[PDB]
Amino acid sequence: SMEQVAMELRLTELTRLLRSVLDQLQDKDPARIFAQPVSLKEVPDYLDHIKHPMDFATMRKRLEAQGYKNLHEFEEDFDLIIDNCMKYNARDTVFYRAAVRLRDQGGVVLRQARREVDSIG
Repeated sequence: SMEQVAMELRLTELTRLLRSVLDQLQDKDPARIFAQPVSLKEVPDYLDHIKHPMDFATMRKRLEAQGYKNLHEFEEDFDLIIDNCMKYNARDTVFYRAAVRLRDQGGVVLRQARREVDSIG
């Protein structure tokens, strides 16, 4: 149909917007602490602690498969990165502190992306 195609143009545009948003969030992690999944070779017990692991490479795979239907789903994944980190790592660690900074600096980006998604539809 002509409709399914119009839909597909929107999703493709959402994917385009979310790609830019993801790039902006990941620039707030210059140490690349959240770039890749936590290694299960190097942290073998990780899944006993964290039931739903997330990282920026994994979000990118989903993004490029146009696997995010709305901003809410995207945000859910970004919040997993931060929240997983703040549970697994203690307050006095470079990892916890990196998550706090990512959360705080990401808020600004996410606030404007919400306005843009509502605005552009």
